[PDB]
Amino acid sequence: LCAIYITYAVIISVGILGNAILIKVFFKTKSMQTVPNIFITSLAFGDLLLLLTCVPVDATHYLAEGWLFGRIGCKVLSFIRLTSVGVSVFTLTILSADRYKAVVKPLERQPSNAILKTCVKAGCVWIVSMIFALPEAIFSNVYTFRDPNKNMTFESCTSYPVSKKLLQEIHSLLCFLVFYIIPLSIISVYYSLIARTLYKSTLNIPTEEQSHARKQIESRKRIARTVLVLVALFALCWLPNHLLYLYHSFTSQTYVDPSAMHFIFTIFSRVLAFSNSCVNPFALYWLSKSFQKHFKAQL
Amino acid sequence: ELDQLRQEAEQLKNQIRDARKACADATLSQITNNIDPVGRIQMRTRRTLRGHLAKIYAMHWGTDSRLLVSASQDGKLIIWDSYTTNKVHAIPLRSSWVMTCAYAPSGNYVACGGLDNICSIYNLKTREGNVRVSRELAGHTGYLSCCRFLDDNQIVTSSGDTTCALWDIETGQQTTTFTGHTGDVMSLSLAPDTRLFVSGACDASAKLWDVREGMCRQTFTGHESDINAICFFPNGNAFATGSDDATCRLFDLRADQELMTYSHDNIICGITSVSFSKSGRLLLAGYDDFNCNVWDALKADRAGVLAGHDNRVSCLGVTDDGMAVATGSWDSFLKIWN
Amino acid sequence: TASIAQARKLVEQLKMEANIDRIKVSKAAADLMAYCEAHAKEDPLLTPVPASEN
Amino acid sequence: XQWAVXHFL
Amino acid sequence: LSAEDKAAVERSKMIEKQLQKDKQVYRRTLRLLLLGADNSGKSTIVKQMRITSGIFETKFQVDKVNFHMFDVGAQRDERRKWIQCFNDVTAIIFVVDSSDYNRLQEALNDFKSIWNNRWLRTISVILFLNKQDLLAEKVLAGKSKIEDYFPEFARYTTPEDATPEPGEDPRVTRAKYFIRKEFVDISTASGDGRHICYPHFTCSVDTENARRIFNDCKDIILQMNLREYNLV
Repeated sequence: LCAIYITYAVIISVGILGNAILIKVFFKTKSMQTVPNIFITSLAFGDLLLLLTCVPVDATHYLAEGWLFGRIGCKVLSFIRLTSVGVSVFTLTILSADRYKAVVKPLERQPSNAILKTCVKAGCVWIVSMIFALPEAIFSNVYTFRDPNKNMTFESCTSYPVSKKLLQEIHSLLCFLVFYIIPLSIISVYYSLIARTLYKSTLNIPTEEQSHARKQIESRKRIARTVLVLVALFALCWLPNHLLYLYHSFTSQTYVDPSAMHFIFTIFSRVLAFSNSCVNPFALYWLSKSFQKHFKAQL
Repeated sequence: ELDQLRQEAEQLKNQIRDARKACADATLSQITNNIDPVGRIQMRTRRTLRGHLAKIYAMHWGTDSRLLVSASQDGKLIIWDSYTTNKVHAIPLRSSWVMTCAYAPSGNYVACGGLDNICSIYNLKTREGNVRVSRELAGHTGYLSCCRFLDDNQIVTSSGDTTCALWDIETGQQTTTFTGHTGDVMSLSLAPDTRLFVSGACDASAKLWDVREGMCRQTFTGHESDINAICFFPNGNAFATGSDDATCRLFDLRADQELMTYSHDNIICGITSVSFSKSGRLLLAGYDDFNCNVWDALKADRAGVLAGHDNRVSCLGVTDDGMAVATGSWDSFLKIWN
Repeated sequence: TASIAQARKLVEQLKMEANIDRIKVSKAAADLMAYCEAHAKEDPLLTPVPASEN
Repeated sequence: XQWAVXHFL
Repeated sequence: LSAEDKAAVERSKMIEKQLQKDKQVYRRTLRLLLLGADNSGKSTIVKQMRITSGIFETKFQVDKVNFHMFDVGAQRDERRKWIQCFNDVTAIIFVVDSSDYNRLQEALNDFKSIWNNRWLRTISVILFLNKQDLLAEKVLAGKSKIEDYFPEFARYTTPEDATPEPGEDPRVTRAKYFIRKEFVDISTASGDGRHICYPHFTCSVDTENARRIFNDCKDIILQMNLREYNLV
C-alpha cells in the first residue's frame, strides 16, 4: 500500500520458499541426512516459525488501527517469535562451532551416524530458547496508548507494563547481551579461524598439480569468503533491529508516540532482521555444488 | 608333445561341449511356464542391528536360527540374537581385514579369515567364559575368501591362491587340498549332505569337489565374468552362481549345465552374495545397487526387491529353519527381513 | 617339465569330467519342480504365516 | 501506531 | 523378563560399552593402504618410519595422531578383488621407482588402473616417487635417456611455475618434474574432483617422510569434512 509492504511480502515469500524446499530436500533426499545436517534443518524450522510468526506480527503493526489477536494472542505470538529467534541464533552459533571443530580440527571427527546426539542437542537448544523466552511471554500484554494528535487510545503489544519501564530496559539489555554480543562474537571468531585454516590449507595443498588441485583451492577460497561474508551479513541484519528495540525500551514514551520519519527506519530494520532468515538457506546453496543440484531437483 | 596335448585338450573340450548340448533337450523355462506364478514377495525388516562399527562383510547362521555370527572390517565378530537383538559374544580379531566367517554346526566353534591368510578357529563354549583362539592354521598363499564348517573337527577354506583346503582342526594341518582353478576362489558352499561342495573363482567357471576324494567331479564353464557368490540348492543337486555380470545362473549337478539365467537389462551392478530359501523357489541375490533382488527359481521373474540398505550389500543368508533373512552391508548395519 | 605336467593334468581332468553319467535336462527340471512343490509347505516367505509363529 | 514505541522482532 | 533375560541384557550392555570404546579407539586412528611393485622401495619406506602373512600392519604416531599403514605385498599379482576391502580408507600410498625407466611404464599402468578403479574412485592416492637420488645419478650419468622409453620427454619443457630446489641440476629437475607430471595427468584424467593425487619427492634416506603422510591425511580429512558438512 505504502510501497514498502510489497518488499516485505516478497522477502517473506522467498524466505518461506527457500526454507520449505530445504526441509523437503532434507526429508525426501535421505542421502543428505547426515549427523550435522540436522542442526542445519533445525535452523530452517526456526526460520520457518519466525517467518510464520512474522507475517501476522507485522500485518498487525502496519495496515491496522490496533491489535487484533487479543491479550492471549499477543502472548502466544510474542512467545513463539522470541523462541524462534533464540533457536535461530543458537543454531547459527552451534553450526559455527561445528564448522570450526571440523575444519580447524579435522582429525577429531566425532562418531558418525550419531543422530541421537544431535537430536538431543537440538532439543536442549529449543528448551533453552523457550526458557529464555518465558519471561517476555509472561510479562507481555496488550495495553492502550494515547495519541495527542488523535486524542484517542490504541491497543498495542508490550513486553512489559509501563509501570516497570526500568525492568523492561534491563531485560532489553540482557536480550542484546544474549542475542547480539556473545553470539556475534563467537560466530565472528569461529569464522575467522575457519577462514585462516582454509587459507593455510590452500597454501599447503600442492598447487603445481595440473588443473586438479587449483579447482579445490578456488573452491576453498570461495567458501572461505562466503563464511566471512556470512558473519558480516548477520551483523548488518541483527544490529538495526537490536538498536531499534534498545531505543524503544530506553524511551518507553507512554501516552505519546513520535510519528516522525522514524517509521521508515524501523520497518527498514525489520526487513534486514528478516534478510538473514533468507540468507541462511541460500548461503548453504552457495557453499556446495551437488547441494544446488538436488535443491533444483526437489524444487 | 606339447602340440599333441594341446590338440587332445581341444578335442576333449569339444566333446564335453557336444555332450552337454546334446542333453539340452529342453530348458527349465519351457517346463516352468505351466506352473502358477510366485507373485510379488514384499518383505519387511523386522530387526535392525546397530552394533557393528565398520563394513559388515561376512555372516553365517548356525544350527539354530537364534544366534547369528557377523564379521566387520574393524576386526570384530559379533554374535547377535536374531530374536532379542542382544549381543552374545564379541571377538576382537587380530586381523582387521576379515572377509569370511562361519558358525560351526554344533554352535561351539566359529572360524574366519581374510588378507592375513590365516584361519582362526575360535571356541565359544570355553570354560573361562571369554572367547579364546582355539586354533590358528596357516599355509595358504592367498587371502581367505570363504569358510564353512563340515563338522566339529574339519573345516574347508577357500583362499585367493586359486586352491581350496580342508583342514583338521585337531591336527591343525591340511587334511587335503583342491587345485585346478585359474583364478582366486571367491566363495564356497557346502552341500546339504556334506559329501561334496562347489566353489567358484575369478575364472569364468566353477568346480564341484568331493570331501572324501581330493578331486573335482564336475566343472561348469557357463560364466562370463568373475563368479563372486555361490550357493548350493537346498536339495544338493543344483547350485546358483552370481558374477559381476549381474546374472544369476543355476547349474544342475545332474544335468551339468546352466538351467536358467536370471538377468535383466536395468540391472547392471555386479553380484556379491546369493542365498536360497527352504523350498528353493525364492533365490536371493545381493547386488552393488544398494539393494537385493529375490527371483523365482522356476519362473525366473523378479519376485521382490529389498532396498532397505543404503550401501553395497556385502553378505546375505537365510536361516536353516526358514524364518528370516539376514543381510549385512558396508553401511555397518545388518538388517533382518521377513 | 612343468608345462607338459600341467597339460597332462588338464587332459586327465577333462577326461574324468567327460566320463560322467549325465541325464536329460527335462528330468532334472522335473525333479527340481517336485522338490519345490514338496517343500513349499515349509517355505519361509512363499506362504503367509501369523505373527504368533514368527 | 504499534510500529511505534514496543516490542522485540 | 526372566532372570536369563536379565543376564542376556546385562551381557549385551557390557558388549555395547566395549564396542563403543573400540569404536572410539578406531575412529581416533587413521587407516592407510600401501601399494607398489616389487621394484619400488616400499620396504625401505616402512623401515624408515620408526616414529605367508598376506597382510602387514605398521602402527605409528605423528603430531599426536595414530596411523595404521597396511601393506599387501605378500599375495598374488591380481588385485581386482582384495583391493575392494581397502575402500573408504584415508589414503593409499603408491610407491614407484622413478629411477628405473624400464619399469616406469608398468608403474604408470598400475597407477592408472588403481586410479580408475570403480570402488576406489573416491579415495586419494599419496604418490611418493621414492628413489630420487638414484634417478638423479642416472639422469646425470647420461647412460640411460628417458627419450628412448618416452618420446614426449624430448618435446617436454620444464614447467615455468616449477620450484627447483637449490643445488639441483637442470636435467635432474626437468626429469623429476616430467615423471611427476606423468602421474599427475594420469590421475587428472577421469577425475571429477572427488579424489586427488598428492605427489611428493622422497628418498631411501629421507627422514621427513611421515610428515608428508600426516599433511596429506589431514588435507584429505579436511576435504571430506567440508564435503560432509555441505560446505563445498
